[PDB]
Amino acid sequence: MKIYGIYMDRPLSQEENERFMTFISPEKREKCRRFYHKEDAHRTLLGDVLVRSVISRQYQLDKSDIRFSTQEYGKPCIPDLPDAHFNISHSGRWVIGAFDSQPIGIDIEKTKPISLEIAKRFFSKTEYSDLLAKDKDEQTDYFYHLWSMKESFIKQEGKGLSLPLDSFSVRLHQDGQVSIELPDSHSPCYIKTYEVDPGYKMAVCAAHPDFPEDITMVSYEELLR
Amino acid sequence: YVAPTNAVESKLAEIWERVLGVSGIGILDNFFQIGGHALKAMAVAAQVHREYQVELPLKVLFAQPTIKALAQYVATR
Ligand SMILES: CC(C)(COP(=O)(O)OP(=O)(O)OC[C@H]1O[C@@H](n2cnc3c(N)ncnc32)[C@H](O)[C@@H]1OP(=O)(O)O)[C@@H](O)C(=O)NCCC(=O)NCCS
Ligand SMILES: [Mg+2]
Ligand SMILES: [Mg+2]
Repeated sequence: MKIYGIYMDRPLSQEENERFMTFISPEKREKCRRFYHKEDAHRTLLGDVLVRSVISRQYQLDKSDIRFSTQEYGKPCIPDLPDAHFNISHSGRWVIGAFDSQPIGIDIEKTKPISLEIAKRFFSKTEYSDLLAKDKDEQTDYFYHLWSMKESFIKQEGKGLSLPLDSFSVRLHQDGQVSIELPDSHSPCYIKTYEVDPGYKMAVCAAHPDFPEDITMVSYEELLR
Repeated sequence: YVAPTNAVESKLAEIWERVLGVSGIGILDNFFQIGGHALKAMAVAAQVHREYQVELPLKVLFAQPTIKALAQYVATR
């Protein structure tokens, strides 16, 4: 398993943007052009190039050789390279990617105060109860943990939000480990939270427990190679 | 850009504008191209239930992420 991160301390220049556009498919280019907000374009762009860069290095291909598809729920894959399982998430200044020889999910979300209404309506009763147990001091932060942990799972599985959020329960324990309640039956999965930035909650979901201790940062320059 | 043509489209536009912090959304605008993402899709679905007592499955919003489609779904229910 490898986890790479890109921190957007500044916006992409026009040069960088145009150079990054060089690596991607015509379809992906038109998609980036259809974004109303530039930063959404940049996040999607960077994520695409991150996968191209990591997998091209690993298989000794050129970046632009990689051909993406998606399965029925929109999960991206590389049909030519089915052993190269990956997943991307982006929010705010972060673009992050996970890579493994088995299916993998990752999520990061910028925290913003928010009501518990989304948790009440969508999360499992157990999670809602856990959430209500936190002091007001901590409920936003715990909501974003739950959100990113659950999303790491549904992204690993590949169905995303077609999988009801109340069909499984996650818990972040005081020692820092995550537990998941699944009908197993279900194959093993493991969730790790990462603290990469105090304004953000991030988690990764993988088929095995061999996670890296920290993530590897990647610069724009490395990606422009 | 396509302006809303009925009360359900306009209301959904108001809901989307408020969730996304963007003004003047057309009814063919793709939710995910104009700032939408999963967390905000949940907020959209919560406010549709509050407004219309209609359960908006998330997979429906992702499958057809325009106000026109969503209005259709919401109206017929
Ligand atoms: C997957 C998921 C929850 C992402 O939500 P998000 O927080 O808005 O987006 P994130 O920043 O965390 O991740 C974005 C990336 O997730 C990846 N992704 C997209 N769909 C995915 C899926 N079903 N499973 C795993 N990963 C997915 C893509 O790499 C995407 O990057 P891009 O949009 O720049 O190309 C969300 O897109 C989802 O639920 N998708 C499924 C919708 C669905 O059910 N469709 C079926 C209709 S019948
Ligand atoms: Mg995102
Ligand atoms: Mg996400």
